[PDB]
Amino acid sequence: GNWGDQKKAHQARAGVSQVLNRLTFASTLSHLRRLNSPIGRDGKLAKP
DNA sequence: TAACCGCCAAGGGGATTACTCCCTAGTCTCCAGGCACGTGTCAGATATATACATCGATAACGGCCAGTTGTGTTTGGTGTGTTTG
Repeated sequence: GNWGDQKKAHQARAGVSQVLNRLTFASTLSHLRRLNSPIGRDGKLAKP
């Protein structure tokens, strides 16, 4: 899932590729059609 | 008493003869034997060749070591300013 080179993996993004959650058809669909913002996790701001 | 000598006798058979048969020494030819080669075969010796074995060298294979987003504070120095000596 590290969208970058192996040597500098930590410098690249994380979670870009995830394991498809095959727990129930609805979950599969939701997963295949999901988004994710690059903003840092748990940011103090609340506009985004 | 019979070996020997003497007179007597018949005729056997040894030597010779004319003549005849066919024998055998001899010749050219050509077989049987025998000792020499000729081709062939088996056995052996010398030689070339393939194969397995010991030993030596390279070097493939094993394995090690080497380098290859944000908030809230502090401190510490520079420039300006005022007063002092």
